Amino acid sequence: PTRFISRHNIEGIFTFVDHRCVATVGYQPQELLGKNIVEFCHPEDQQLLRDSFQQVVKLKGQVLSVMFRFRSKNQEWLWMRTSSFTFQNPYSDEIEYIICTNTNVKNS
Amino acid sequence: EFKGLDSKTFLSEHSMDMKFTYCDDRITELIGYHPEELLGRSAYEFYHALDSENMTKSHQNLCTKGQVVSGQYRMLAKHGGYVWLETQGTVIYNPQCIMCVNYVLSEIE
Ligand SMILES: CS(=O)(=O)c1sc(-c2cc(F)cc(F)c2)c2c1[C@H](O)C(F)(F)CC2
Repeated sequence: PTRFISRHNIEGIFTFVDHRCVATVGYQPQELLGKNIVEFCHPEDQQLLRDSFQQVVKLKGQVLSVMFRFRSKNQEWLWMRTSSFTFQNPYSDEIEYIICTNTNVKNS
Repeated sequence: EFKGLDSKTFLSEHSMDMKFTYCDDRITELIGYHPEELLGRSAYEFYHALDSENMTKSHQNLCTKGQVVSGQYRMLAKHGGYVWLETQGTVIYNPQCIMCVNYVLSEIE
């Protein structure tokens, strides 16, 4: 069950990546950090991924799953199931960021 | 000086039996542990005995509802003592694992 955790801002920029991403999508965390998740997305799935990130912030901590094609380091489209939820520390009024579990799954 | 809210937050991943499957490197500055020594160890092994029943009830709520807020509990720190924490738990399905957002309520310098 090859999966990695990532953290993103509201725009989709990777702000944290777990080192298990090298085995999942082939990139080191430093190659994903500061970049937008839509840049590694298949052009047919980019709008669905943008709309998903916009809606996960309105869903009050609930889980939103999205399937999309991610361009691996080895230049291949991998099917990914990303489960996302917003987190906002309740002791604060900081902007809510998104936490993800990204797994390579079968489209079958 | 004392740390901010973000610098006192760390993420963790767990299997349905509470064992650690991933831990943020941030836990080292806050509680002393290294993620590699926590892997395969149940989180229950670190709870303070007086928070035991409460954490059991919270884990049971997290399993039936899929998402929970733990409330205040203590976790045994590496070099002794206990830090107070508050976790937001979320189960990832399609049950696969539990994602935790852990915030250290204690004063950390
Ligand atoms: C959501 S909860 O029940 O409050 C909760 S707090 C927590 C936790 C996380 C840490 F990293 C350190 C620590 F001491 C406790 C866990 C849980 C879940 O029971 C679980 F995921 F199964 C196991 C881990």
